[PDB]
Amino acid sequence: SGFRKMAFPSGKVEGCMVQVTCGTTTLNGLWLDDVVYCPRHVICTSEDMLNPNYEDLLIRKSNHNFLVQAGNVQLRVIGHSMQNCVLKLKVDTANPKTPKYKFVRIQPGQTFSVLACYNGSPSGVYQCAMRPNFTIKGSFLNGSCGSVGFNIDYDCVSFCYMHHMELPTGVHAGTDLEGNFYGPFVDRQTAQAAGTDTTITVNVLAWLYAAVINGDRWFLNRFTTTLNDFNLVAMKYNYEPLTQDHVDILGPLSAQTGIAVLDMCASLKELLQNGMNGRTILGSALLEDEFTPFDVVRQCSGVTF
Ligand SMILES: O=C1C[C@@H](C(=O)Nc2ccc(I)cc2)c2ccccc2N1
Repeated sequence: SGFRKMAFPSGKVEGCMVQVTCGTTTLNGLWLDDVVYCPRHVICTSEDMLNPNYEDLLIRKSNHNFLVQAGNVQLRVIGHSMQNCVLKLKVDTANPKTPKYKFVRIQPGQTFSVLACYNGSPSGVYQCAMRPNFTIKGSFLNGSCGSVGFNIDYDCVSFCYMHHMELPTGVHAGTDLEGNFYGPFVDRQTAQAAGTDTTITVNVLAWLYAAVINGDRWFLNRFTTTLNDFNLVAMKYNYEPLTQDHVDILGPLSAQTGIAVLDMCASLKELLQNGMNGRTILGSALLEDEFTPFDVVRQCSGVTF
């Protein structure tokens, strides 16, 4: 039994993090095959970060102005392009540790493991979620730029996130590996406000389902509710509106626990209206929304990659 916030084994991604240096700036890069991906803000000075013209800055930069180092090995850059907000550096050697990879753009509410790095070496790995405002609440210090988020499909590492900037609010924003920012965020040191962050209701229901599987059953009520009426309560407490698609995704969990979705949604309504009265669910005095329904069935059924 037991239920903890798990992250995918970072081994396959460790053999792909390299160090990227342009002038004075040094951040982490992703070396897949013969290409190195890194945030394009590596090409700016400290003054340019206010209003940077990246296309003009890249024009002045040649191949010999970029330094790629995988551990203690300098890779010779042969071509530099700029796909959206990602700098693509064509190196000479194909990474012999490139796994079966795939570039995906995750939807809000999905979770992914982050391998935080500095100067090309991994420091730690944690599991975070894509907030509905297209931000993430992670731990990144200076030099963490270029740290990648990923999911592992048994053998295929699905790269989905690359850290770019910490918003002044303390949250973090990034792009997919194609360069497109997750959200309305541009790469410049300017007052950028995120949207209103809701609570992933479907993920909370999966977390409540995980609690029933792992012992905790105090929140289970004798009541039930309908979909629209529960959404009227979810709107009050800034919770994501629930759809029939979410009910069917929670289908596998509902069958294993013998508790219908609308009956679990009723137990959630009481927790939103009456609080928790100082109790705890799976060691948490607050409702958790960083576990997708697929993350629960991974830990509650047992699969390996
Ligand atoms: O998450 C982080 C990562 C790191 C950072 O990304 N800097 C940054 C770089 C380019 C732009 I354009 C905008 C921002 C950082 C440096 C110093 C203090 C806190 C943080 N927090």
